[PDB]
Amino acid sequence: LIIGPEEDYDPGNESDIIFQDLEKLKSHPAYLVVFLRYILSQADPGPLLFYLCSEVYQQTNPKDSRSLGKDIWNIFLEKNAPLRVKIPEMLQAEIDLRLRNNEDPRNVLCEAQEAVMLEIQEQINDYRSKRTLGLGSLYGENDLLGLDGDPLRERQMAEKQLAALGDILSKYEEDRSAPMDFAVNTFMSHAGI
Amino acid sequence: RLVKILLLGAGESGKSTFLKQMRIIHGQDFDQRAREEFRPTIYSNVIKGMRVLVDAREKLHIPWGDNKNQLHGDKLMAFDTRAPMAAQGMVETRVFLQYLPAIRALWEDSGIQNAYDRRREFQLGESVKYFLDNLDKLGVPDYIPSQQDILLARRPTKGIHEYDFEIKNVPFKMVDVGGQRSERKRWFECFDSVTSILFLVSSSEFDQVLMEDRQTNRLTESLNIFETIVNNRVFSNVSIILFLNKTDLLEEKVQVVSIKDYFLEFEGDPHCLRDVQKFLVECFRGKRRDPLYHHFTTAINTENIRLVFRDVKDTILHD
Ligand SMILES: Nc1nc2c(ncn2[C@@H]2O[C@H](COP(=O)(O)OP(=O)(O)O)[C@@H](O)[C@H]2O)c(=O)[nH]1
Ligand code: ALF
Ligand SMILES: [Mg+2]
Repeated sequence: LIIGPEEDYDPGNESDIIFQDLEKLKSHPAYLVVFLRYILSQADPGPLLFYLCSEVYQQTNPKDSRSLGKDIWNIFLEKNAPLRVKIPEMLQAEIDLRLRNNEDPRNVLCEAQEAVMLEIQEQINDYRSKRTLGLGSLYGENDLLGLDGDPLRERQMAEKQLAALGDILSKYEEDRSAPMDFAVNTFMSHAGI
Repeated sequence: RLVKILLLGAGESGKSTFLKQMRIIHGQDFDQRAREEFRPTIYSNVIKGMRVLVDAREKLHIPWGDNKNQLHGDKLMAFDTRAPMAAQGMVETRVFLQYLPAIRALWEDSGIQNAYDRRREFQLGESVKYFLDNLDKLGVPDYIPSQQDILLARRPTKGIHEYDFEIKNVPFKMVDVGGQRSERKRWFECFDSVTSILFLVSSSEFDQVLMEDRQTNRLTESLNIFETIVNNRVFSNVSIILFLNKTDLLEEKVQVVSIKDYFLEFEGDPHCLRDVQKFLVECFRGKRRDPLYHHFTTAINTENIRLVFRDVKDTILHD
């Protein structure tokens, strides 16, 4: 072993499990907002925002989502897309066709979401290390300190947290912050926030 | 209107030492009474420091330079570092004098010295050596720590601390914080109205591991912390200045340890200070993803900090 010259050091829970999995991170809006603050501040927002919007489209009726499918396309997949995400060329093309015939894109779209998962997981992993460095509070983790596992309890905190994202969303250009805001709220609202 | 400066960096990078320099160079300095308050800390640094050494000699199975020093080793290990005063890093003068003979004997022992040279295998600040090589002046009954002694004294920082001062009518507010992982949660409470960040890095920690988890290389930790700070869009408006501190220790170290043994990328003369410094600068510059100012410092040297801070001030005021 070997003793230390400073024995009064205290390292200072299971929020760890929630941050490592996207499925449950999506079910815990308060935690999702923390991660979004991370992404928006340190990384490429496209992948996650695209994934989240594509999620909403999946859980919506084929007759009530054409406009959302157009927004998703123009914001993330289109050539001049402000938040362009990179997905396999075959995938890009097939989603392009389906929409140009008003078919059911959800299937290839789901494949596009899966392809973006790789980068998202890397970002999820990058954030876990920020947590290990003890820099969690840098992205709002302090707003989680005092959260019992209650669905309604958390949704309230999702607001206020989300109501304060404009702070980061401002450091962006109007042409990038606008679509981001669209995407962010598109998923949050579908999460009852 | 106020120039607010935040001091960040992993544990033991030299933040508080920089803080003290600001007080010596631009503030009221440290009068004798103020310096006397460091005596307890200094005596504690030495007793606890020597205790780590004998514990290290033993566990690393390093031979005694002389077996008779075993009894002195026993006296020191029996010192309760968990008692009240010792717990808060303090030791009375009368108690310090009781351990002096034994400490002086142990410091002369080659096993103890060998253990010191292998300090990267455990946790120990290099200033304990400075005080052990000055046992003579610490032992006199009327001892008053010098300004230099004060800068070398080790006082772990917990929480946030502010120090205001002025330089030619410009008001300065410098914020100091702890750097261990557990203390970084308090870094977010000060980022408000911050004009500039001074990021300190111990340029000689490349062969050491963290106190937090005796496994992660220290320079790696510094690099990662820096990477999250410099790439955070929230800080695009803030002036980040990098301080590769402990230049004096790096200079000595490159003569006996090679950075190549810890960081493959290094291709140059590992015995060359200039090449190691260039390599380190490269490592930090390379972390920015998108004007990165840097200085090689020795926080314990007042003249060095005086000229370095002049450059910092000019940079910040013009940005
Ligand atoms: N030789 C040397 N010692 C230093 C330097 N900077 C700080 N120290 C010593 O390093 C130890 C830790 O520094 P401190 O300023 O307390 O670290 P902090 O934890 O970042 O606040 C102290 O004993 C300081 O005297 C330097 O540039 N050279
Ligand atoms: F090691 Al510290 F403040 F970071 F005492
Ligand atoms: Mg400190």
